[PDB]
Amino acid sequence: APPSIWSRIVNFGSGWGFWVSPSLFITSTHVIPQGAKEFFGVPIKQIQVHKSGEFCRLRFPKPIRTDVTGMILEEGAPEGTVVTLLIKRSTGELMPLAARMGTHATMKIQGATVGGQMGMLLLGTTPGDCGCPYIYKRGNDYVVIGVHTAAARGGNTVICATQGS
Ligand SMILES: CCOC(=O)CC[C@H](C[C@@H]1CCNC1=O)NC(=O)[C@@H](CC(=O)[C@@H](NC(=O)c1cc(C)on1)C(C)C)Cc1ccc(F)cc1
Repeated sequence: APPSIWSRIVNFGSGWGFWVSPSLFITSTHVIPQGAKEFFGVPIKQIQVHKSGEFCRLRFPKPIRTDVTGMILEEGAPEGTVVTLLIKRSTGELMPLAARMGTHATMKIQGATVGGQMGMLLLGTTPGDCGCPYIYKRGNDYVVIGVHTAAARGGNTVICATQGS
């Protein structure tokens, strides 16, 4: 993926988050810090936080990342679409993993219900990777489809948290 997209991925709590636009920031519910009084200098009360299972969306009252453009955000990718899971590691190493996305579904993961899309990695995902984006290109427009939330032990299945309607 291009550098402009990688720069949108920043460390966030126990995982990562993705600047969809200067004002919109998506991450995993499992990683958002629950005791924080602010994110990126903005008092938490001024941030509009939305939550759809494991998809956590933060709308900021003013542009924060003015250097980025507004990307397309969609609920998953068409079934069979090969996407790239942009994993950043704590070291700073970039570890783009290719995945073929599959069934959209409401899934039960460890008792909890998760809205998202199953994928298959095509050297895998690890505990610190949640919140990293699933990205693919459609023509000339890059598209983010969700954020990493889970991966099935004993197989290549990974779970991409998506946002509902
Ligand atoms: C906040 C502290 O924990 C973390 O590090 C959070 C991020 C890690 C990243 C995983 C960590 C490893 N490889 C990865 O990519 N995620 C999880 O652990 C998730 C659970 C799994 O990955 C499990 N997968 C499934 O249950 C699962 C079921 C199906 C189907 O697919 N995966 C186990 C492999 C750990 C946490 C979770 C629990 C309930 C939910 F509603 C939704 C999510």
